[PDB]
Amino acid sequence: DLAPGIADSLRHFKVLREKRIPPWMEVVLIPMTGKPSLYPGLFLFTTPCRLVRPVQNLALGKE
Amino acid sequence: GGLTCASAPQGTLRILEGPQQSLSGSPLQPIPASPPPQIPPGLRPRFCAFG
Repeated sequence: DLAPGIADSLRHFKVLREKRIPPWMEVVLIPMTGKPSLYPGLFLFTTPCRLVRPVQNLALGKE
Repeated sequence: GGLTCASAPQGTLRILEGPQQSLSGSPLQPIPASPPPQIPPGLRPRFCAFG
C-alpha cells in the first residue's frame, strides 16, 4: 500500500529535477494481482543504454 | 553482569518520509491539439485566360 505513492513521488522528483533522481530514471511498478501477470515489483532503472522518449506529463505539464 | 534476552517487543514502528498529491489540472499542451492548415485571406486569382 506504499508502492503506488512511492512510484508517484519518484516520478514527480524526476520530472521537477528534485533530489538527485536522474531526469531519465524509469520508475516501473508492475502491479500484482492473483492472475499470472508479469512478476510483480517496483523496478528503478537508470542505466546508460535504454531508449527514452518525451511525453507531456499532464497534471504537471513538465515534459 | 552479562547481557540477557529481554521481553519480546509488543509492536513495530516503520517510519518513511512522504509528500502529497496536488489537484488534477491535466494541462496537456502549450499551444494544444493539431491546429488546422487554412485559407490565406482574399488570395485572388493569379492567372487569366488569353483573349
